[PDB]
Amino acid sequence: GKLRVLVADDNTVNIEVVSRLLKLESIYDVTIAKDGQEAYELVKNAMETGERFDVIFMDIQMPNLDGLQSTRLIRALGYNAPIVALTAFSEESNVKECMESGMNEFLSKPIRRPALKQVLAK
Amino acid sequence: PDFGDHVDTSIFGQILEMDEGDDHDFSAPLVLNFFEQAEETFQKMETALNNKDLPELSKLGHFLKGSSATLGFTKIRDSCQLIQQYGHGLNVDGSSEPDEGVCLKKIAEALASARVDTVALHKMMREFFE
Ligand code: BEF
Ligand SMILES: [Mg+2]
Repeated sequence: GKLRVLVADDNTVNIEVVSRLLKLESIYDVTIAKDGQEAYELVKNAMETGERFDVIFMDIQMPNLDGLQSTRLIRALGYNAPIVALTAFSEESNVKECMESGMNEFLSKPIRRPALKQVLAK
Repeated sequence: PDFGDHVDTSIFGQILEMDEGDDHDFSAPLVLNFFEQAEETFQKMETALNNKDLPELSKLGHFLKGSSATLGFTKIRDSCQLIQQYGHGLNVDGSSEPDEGVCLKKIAEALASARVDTVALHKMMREFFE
């Protein structure tokens, strides 16, 4: 009934926009990661405490550990739920390395309610 | 207000639709945060130019591209796209620039555009939001 969502981005502007769009979609249990190392730690903790994140939103470029590497580590942990890339496309096949890293779906900034909803439906 | 070529109204309008009211409850803090972020980012870019760290500059360019893109600040976004590419040692046409100096220089030129367009947009916004 209630979704538990993780949003990982280093940019607070994008965080607040995504958080609003999620709140509009009646999703309140939203945890924030500022980089990919935090994201890994939060998923690890979530599996350790038995609280599964139902979806993760993962920015590609972040300090300490980027989104591609964080995702690979997350899959390595055995987290098997969807991961959605938050991207600022400078290329088209950037998705291939993303999918190779373990990401499932793709949102390009600017992120809006129509596209987020389509992702959540599936 | 009249923003000009500084704002894509369609994209920025979608941000205003995320307000619960006409009081700009969401929009005004968000755009205020962006300007704090923009100034800090510009300062980190200057350090990186000083340290001549093209990779760091590429990440900083991309960082601010996403926030400027979400708010519809096209001029800042495009300058940020240029800083991202030149930081990868890439020209506009996609060729590699072996000359680090040229990359450094052109990043500075794009950063100058961004600082000017940021000041211009800061006024337009400070008015409109009041
Ligand atoms: F920093 Be992310 F790839 F927008
Ligand atoms: Mg980022």
